[PDB]
Amino acid sequence: MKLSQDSSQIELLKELMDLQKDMVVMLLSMLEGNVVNGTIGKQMVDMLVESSNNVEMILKFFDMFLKLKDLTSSDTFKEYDPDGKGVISKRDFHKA
Repeated sequence: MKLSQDSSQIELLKELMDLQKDMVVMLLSMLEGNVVNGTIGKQMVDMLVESSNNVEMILKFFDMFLKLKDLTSSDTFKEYDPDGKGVISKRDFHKA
């Protein structure tokens, strides 16, 4: 949330997202031999409920940025201003 409010840190944001992807694939590799009542699943749901707030925030972030690929270029925004490269006055974007 902090690195996205301003520019000149897109590299830091990209490196942070890469580290997060590596962390999530690491903690996902812990469940490749899972059982329906294994201890690793209990430990993982425990560490999830102990940090429900932060994971809820990142889920809201991912949902907000995934509900944008389709909400723009499906109905109206793709034909609002058809000039060429994406040009928007930032006021029609708000209402769109």
